[PDB]
Amino acid sequence: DRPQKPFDKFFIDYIGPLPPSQGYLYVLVVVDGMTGFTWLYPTKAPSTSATVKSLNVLTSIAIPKVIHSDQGAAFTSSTFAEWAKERGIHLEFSTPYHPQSSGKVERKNSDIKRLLTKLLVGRPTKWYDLLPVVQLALNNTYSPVLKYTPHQLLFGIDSNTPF
Amino acid sequence: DRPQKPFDKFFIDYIGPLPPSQGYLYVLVVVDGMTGFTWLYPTKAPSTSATVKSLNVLTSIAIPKVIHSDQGAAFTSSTFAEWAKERGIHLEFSTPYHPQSSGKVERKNSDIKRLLTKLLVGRPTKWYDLLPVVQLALNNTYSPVLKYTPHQLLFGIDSNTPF
Amino acid sequence: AELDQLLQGHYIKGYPKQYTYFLEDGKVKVSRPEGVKIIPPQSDRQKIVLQAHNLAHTGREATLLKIANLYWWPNMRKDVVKQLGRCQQCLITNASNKASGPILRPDRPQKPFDKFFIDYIGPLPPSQGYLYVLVVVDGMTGFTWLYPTKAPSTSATVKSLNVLTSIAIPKVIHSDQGAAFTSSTFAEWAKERGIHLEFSTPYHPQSSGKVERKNSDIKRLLTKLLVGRPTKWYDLLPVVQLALNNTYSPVLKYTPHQLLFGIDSNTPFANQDTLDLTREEELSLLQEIRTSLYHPSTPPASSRSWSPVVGQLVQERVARPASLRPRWHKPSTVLKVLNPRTVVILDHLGNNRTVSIDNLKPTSH
Amino acid sequence: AELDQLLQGHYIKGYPKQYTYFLEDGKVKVSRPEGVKIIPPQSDRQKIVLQAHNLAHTGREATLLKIANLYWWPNMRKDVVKQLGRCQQCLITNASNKASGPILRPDRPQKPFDKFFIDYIGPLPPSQGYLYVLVVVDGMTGFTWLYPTKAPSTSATVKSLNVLTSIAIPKVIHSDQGAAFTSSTFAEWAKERGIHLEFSTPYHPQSSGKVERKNSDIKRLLTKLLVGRPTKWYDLLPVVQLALNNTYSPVLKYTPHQLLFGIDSNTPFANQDTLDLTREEELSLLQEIRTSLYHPSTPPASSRSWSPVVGQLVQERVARPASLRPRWHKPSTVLKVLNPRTVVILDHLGNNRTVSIDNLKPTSH
DNA sequence: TACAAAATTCCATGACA
DNA sequence: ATTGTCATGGAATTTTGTA
DNA sequence: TACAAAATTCCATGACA
DNA sequence: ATTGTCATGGAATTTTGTA
Ligand SMILES: [Zn+2]
Ligand SMILES: [Zn+2]
Repeated sequence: DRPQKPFDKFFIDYIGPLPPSQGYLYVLVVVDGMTGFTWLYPTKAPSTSATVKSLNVLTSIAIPKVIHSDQGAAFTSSTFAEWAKERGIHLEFSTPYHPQSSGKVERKNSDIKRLLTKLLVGRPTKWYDLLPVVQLALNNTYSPVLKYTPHQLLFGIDSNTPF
Repeated sequence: DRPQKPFDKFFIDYIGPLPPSQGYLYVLVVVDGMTGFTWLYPTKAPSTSATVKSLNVLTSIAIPKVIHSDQGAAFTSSTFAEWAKERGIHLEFSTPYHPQSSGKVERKNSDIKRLLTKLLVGRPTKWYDLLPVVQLALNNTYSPVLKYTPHQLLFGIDSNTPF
Repeated sequence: AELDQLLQGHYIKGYPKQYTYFLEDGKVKVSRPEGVKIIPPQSDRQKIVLQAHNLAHTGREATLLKIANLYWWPNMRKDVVKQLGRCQQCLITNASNKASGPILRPDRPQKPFDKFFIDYIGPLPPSQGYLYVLVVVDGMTGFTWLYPTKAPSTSATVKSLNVLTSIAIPKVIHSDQGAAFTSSTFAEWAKERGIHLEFSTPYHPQSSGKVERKNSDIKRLLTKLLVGRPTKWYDLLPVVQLALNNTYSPVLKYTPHQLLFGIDSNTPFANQDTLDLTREEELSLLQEIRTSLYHPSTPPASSRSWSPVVGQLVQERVARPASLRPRWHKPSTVLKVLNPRTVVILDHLGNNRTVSIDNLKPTSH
Repeated sequence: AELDQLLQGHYIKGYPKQYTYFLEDGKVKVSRPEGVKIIPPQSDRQKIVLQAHNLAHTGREATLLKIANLYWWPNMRKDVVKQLGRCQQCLITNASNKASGPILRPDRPQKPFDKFFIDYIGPLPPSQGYLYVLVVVDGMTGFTWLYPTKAPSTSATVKSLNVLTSIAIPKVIHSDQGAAFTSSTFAEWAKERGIHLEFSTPYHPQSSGKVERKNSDIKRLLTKLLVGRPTKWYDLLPVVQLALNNTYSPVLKYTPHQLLFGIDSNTPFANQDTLDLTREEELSLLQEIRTSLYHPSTPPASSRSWSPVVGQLVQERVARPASLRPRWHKPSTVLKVLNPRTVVILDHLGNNRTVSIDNLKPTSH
């Protein structure tokens, strides 16, 4: 009803498996519905557990009202269901096979995979150390609509590392 | 020239040898010329050394202008002579054989030996522990002249242990 | 139940009319200047305050600001304060924001030997096998005896004071409640000689202030002599003792020695003013000096001080507080007020403790 | 030589006539109200003052009272003060009696991420193998990140801040000169990312005051949650972090989170005042909030404060002073006054040190 | 009945636990 | 059941030598 | 245009090193 | 080269509901 805001919705997805870096295989991807801000967490499995351990990190900063995801076994589990009921997060699922996000999220989530591939090649074994440099680049990347970096929309100032 | 005062003169003498108490054999005796106050220190020998070690204890409280003694080997030594020149104490010696004190000191120094004997007998091995009780009794003992205890003349108040 | 009448526009004590009270989602709501707030029912309100508080156990104002986001009701703070008073955890953990009233300046003892103050310094660097110094100050004169010891033990305290009381016997010996003096062996040694033992409230060195202050000077002088040299303090004690007993207090304009004896011994720069008086004239000039001495008065109370009332709720500081555990004990009642700075409390739970207010805080709320 | 003329009754500048100056024992003497005092010759006077002083290294007044027993001469104190100024020992041992001037309240950083303050808490009781907490506070917002570590090591600081700077990169990180941050490995990590390192003057935690103050609250809350329970703090850090970042400062009337993000997340009692504004209206209402924040000013100077002049003689407090050794270093010159509370000194001897005046005293005399 | 400087007193500051 | 203390050295105040 | 009480602000106090 | 901070809960002050 009212205008879209940060923390209204968090779109989550798993990327992988990738060539093992530092004993990790997967990247959990969390994009903010409204701003396009992106968190990335390396996991060892697309398991409920790995998701919860990861999302405990994120929810020490901020808790979303809604998490949107596909019907992946990890997110459909009742452990994950209970986790989110505790923190008072509403869970929301896309249809099987027809996985829909925001127009802006689809755009963003595509950017990530391509950016990951470009920088995987050449150093496929060493992608772990790069996740911060990646995360930083995405969030300070100019959006064709609004011409605001996700950073700017989240914090309401300019960053000290532009691109 | 001017009226007699505390710390003007210290009369010193050795009593002994006595039956060994706590490995001690001698009592060094220091009486104040003016007040009759008495210090007693147990020594192991009537040596210069034992005297100096003992008198270092006394001179942390007060230093006399003059020390009077007989021509005992301990006090005629040049070590003792140097000790007293340092602290700026004048040494004064009685004639050999004709040992003179103050009228009051002779009186007092006699009291000590008799008091020591009365309390030696019965517990001749245990006189060390008693030296304080002795010292206390002497100094709070009424003088026929002045009717002031040595304590009173030294401190200018009454003691908390009268006799 | 009581919020029925309100929606209809009937007045209720505490609910300001002029604001319209309406209904949505089966919750009672109100339009207020600040915004539109939910008014919870009576029974729900304690539950709410508690939840808000428990987020990070915040005080009055912090806890309210949370609540006031969603809710409104009459006299909100009153309810908040009620909880903060019953929070076991905040009570025993939060610090005080009220300082104790102004200190007392107990009258200087009248005569020398009326009162001795005693304490151990150390441990120090081992000198000649000795580690501690027993320090004994005469209350009246500030005269001081020093005895090197190997332990702050009753045993050694007794050895040392036996030599001391060969000079004279005090009426009262005042010490801290350190093991060396609170032993039953010491009490007896003391009883035998007719000496009354007297102890500072626990963990309050200010009460032993006369010794403690003298501890400072002993150390400061030792320090000055030991510059350059290795720390051979054993041989120095006597010199220090003597040096200190013969130093002027610029306020008194007298040395401890002078106050004790009434004439200077044969020390350097010995005062000769009373050289013509008989000992007797001198000894009464002394009594005159001793009663005329400067005596300090108590300072003004700070803006936000407190003082102990009988029956007040009160909390004692945890003595040796373990890492991450509360800095205060549970609440205690004041039983008697021995003086404006000393108190008897019914404790944990419950014995009588005598404590300084410096180790106390008023339970708030 | 100069005291010849005097006995004859001829005037000398500084020797008040009306008192008769006579001779005894081949010393010049004078009858004064106080009594009859020996007047030593010029050359002997330094020797005298020194002897009097050295008895127990006493100050002006104490040292004079000794001397004035036996002697008199013109402007006695002037001579005493001259010695006390040249006493190596008193200088480096005596405490100060002048307090440092009023503290500065440095302007709050303008934007979030302008400045980070960082510090380690601990050691704590071992929880899950961890002993220390790295604490990171954003200067502007007071937002705080917590990271459990096994050591206050550069190694672990880097690991932890790599996760942190995935969110954003600060301009400036301010820390104390603890080994973990003064390492060359840290300087490089920082250089790579274009972060300026900035250090507090040595042994002055007040400069890291923002973190240090936050250290307090972290500990106080952990404490409250851990009452009754054993000290399992590892699992609690997140909750604490979150709880604290979302707590109101009654002075600001905002939570760190709010200042950082400009809206509340989905936490309990989340504020809804800006629910109708577009993100854009909101984001500028935020910029308005951030510049309007309460900023404290410096307090009045105490009666007896001092402030550093260029070329002043000045002494730095001995950092970890050994038992019985001087609490102060030898004298140092002030080189530049970086601000009324910070100073560059030419030291021991001699490098440039940048120090807080709280670790300074004015060499007296 | 008065002045400049010395001599004395005042007293905040800090350290002992 | 008990209780703060006092050296120190600039500054403030009072006394002093001389008129 | 004025009141009593509530709501808000003030701010000394203490603890982080 | 750099620099104190701020929760807390009585008290003091200002605002509020009603007249
Ligand atoms: Zn609480
Ligand atoms: Zn000196």
